Amino acid sequence: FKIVYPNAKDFFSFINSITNVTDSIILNFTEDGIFSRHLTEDKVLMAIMRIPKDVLSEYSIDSPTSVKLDVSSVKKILSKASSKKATIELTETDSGLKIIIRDEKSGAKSTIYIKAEKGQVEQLTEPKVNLAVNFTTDESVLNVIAADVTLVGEEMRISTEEDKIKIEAGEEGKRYVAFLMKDKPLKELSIDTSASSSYSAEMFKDAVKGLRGFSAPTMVSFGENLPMKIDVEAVSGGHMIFWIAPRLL
Amino acid sequence: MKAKVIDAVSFSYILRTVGDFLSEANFIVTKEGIRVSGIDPSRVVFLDIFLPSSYFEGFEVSQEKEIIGFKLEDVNDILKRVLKDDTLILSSNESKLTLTFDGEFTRSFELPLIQVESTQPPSVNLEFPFKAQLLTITFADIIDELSDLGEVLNIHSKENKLYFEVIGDLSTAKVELSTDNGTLLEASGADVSSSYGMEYVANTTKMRRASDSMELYFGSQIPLKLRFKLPQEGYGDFYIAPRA
Amino acid sequence: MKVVYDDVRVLKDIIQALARLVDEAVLKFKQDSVELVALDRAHISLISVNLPREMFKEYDVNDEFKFGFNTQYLMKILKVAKRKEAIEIASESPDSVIINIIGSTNREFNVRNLEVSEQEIPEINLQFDISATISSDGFKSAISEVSTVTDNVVVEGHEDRILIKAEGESEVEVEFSKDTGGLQDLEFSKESKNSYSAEYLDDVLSLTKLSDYVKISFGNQKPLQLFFNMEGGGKVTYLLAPK
Repeated sequence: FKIVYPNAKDFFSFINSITNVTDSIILNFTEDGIFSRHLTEDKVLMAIMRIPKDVLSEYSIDSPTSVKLDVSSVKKILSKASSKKATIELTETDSGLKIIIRDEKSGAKSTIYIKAEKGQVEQLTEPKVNLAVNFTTDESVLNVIAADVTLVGEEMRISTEEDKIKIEAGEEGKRYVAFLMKDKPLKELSIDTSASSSYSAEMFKDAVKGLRGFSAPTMVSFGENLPMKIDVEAVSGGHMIFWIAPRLL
Repeated sequence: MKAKVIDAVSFSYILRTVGDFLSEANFIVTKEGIRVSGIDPSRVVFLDIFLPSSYFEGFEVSQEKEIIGFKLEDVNDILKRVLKDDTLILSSNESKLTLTFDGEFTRSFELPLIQVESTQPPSVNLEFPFKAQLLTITFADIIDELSDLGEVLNIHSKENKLYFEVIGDLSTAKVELSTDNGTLLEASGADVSSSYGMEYVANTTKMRRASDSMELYFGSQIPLKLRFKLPQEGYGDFYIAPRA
Repeated sequence: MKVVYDDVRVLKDIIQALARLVDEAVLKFKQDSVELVALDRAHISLISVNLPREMFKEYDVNDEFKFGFNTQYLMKILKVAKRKEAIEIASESPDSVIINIIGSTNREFNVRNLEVSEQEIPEINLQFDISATISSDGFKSAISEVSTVTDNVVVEGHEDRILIKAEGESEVEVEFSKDTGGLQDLEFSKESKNSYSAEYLDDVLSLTKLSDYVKISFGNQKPLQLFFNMEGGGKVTYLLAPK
């Protein structure tokens, strides 16, 4: 196989999100394109990245495969690569993976090598669930919320009011209330059925922290005691999608 | 009470400068504005901030005199949540100080009041034999630049010039501030010399982003008054005691 | 004697690295250039500074002045100018040096000059098996990248490509080539694959802000030499022994 993605910083962002608390990442190459999936220890936050084949500059595959790779070190070296308009490449190897970043300004062709576990392709399990609330907002908005929800409390309750979204944390003394509506600051809102759900603030923080690097609009979506879907289309094409499991009782 | 700051960021900095000295204080909310006063644990710094009615766009009092107790860590923790553009609509009952950010969107932070020791504000004036009016930024600049050179800010005046010195073991750091320098807008006073704990004066720089102009009051073996001219007749006073 | 340097940041970049190499260095104010040749505390590296009189606003230096200083201290007093303010270094008596950082406020430091142990510097190599000119940004990235996985920066050189790489568990390889436009000027006499202390390079990284390009030159069993050729005529050199 051979993978060329237009913007290394965007691709690095992808790696950063799915390898948040972990350093093991299972990259899967399918007929559809690249995808990688990572659940948390407590199985509440699921990080998924889809990169469709048409978005990529080059995409070759001998056969749909998965690679388990320790990216702990690759993380560090990929960042100090000043990826302005730099292009990342991933190739198949005897040893495992091969990652080459081609810098435009500096001329630096930095190539990485990591031990990969060439296993069978994983299944892209997109939770079958009708989320009545689908709002699309800036990622900065999400980060502002994440950062000041985690300041006041441990849990974040997103609810709906009359054409408004009510994010509220804080349980007794230290309460926090936010109101997100269309055009302040929501780029688009869609309330089908009046819905309300509670999420782990730490896990929302972590999801939204992964949204840094993608300036493109972010769709958030949820429903009455249903998961939250936070997905961003990558600047240079691709998908960064987070699922946060809800809290019932 | 119900008070609205249009420059949430500047206000954010007033209360962060207080948090450098005081752990806990009281918003003393009266008809004529919100007064915050207190003395630091080392009993070297007396700070006195006054934010008048006119400093807040839409200032309403719920009673004749409201005393709002608050931990300065907790209040600055939520004030660290300011965004460049939003406004702070800080209102309160007798249970919770509710601070509301409003710009990109609406964000309210509920913060329960606490019984705070009532420090008696400086209803006493001191006479300083030297005064220097100096732009808040130009002070903020040297003090920041000097605060890494020694613990003892040795400030003295000679013929309406103001000298900041950092007299250390190895060497000395001398800064000539004059009216003819273009660094002091005005300065007149006796030729006095006194030293002050740098740490304390250092902390006072944050006011840079809250005030524009400034006044500097000092004298031989009396406190260094730092008057940070806030908008709408505002002031951030910081009396810092001298060294024996 | 009195010199006024219009751009304090250059000098700041130099001393920042210098202070990470050695505790005390000497600034030789000669009549037509300012010098500073300093071996590090462990003698595994050398930093060679040369700032010709051409770079200074004022240059009143008649006899050689030996400005000895605590590297750590000077670096603290240089950090008073974050903007493009001007440094002024003067001395009348050979035991006191007066440093002014001129700007909106005039900071004057009067330092008790230090008589410092001038160290016999060993004979430094002229010829390097690969003398390659690559961007200083590129070099910085290349070190900073490789340094995060090893303290052994294996530098490799060929007739077209310059490899700055890591050879620990995780293998990194930064490539500056003839065709890629990253390796600008290349002088070649022999292939060389040597490794240098990453933490020592990390000291000197601040030097990569002195010139757009760094003339990185090295060889097998030969020291790495970073040559920062500035404009005005300023020559900053870093000589690093192998591990």
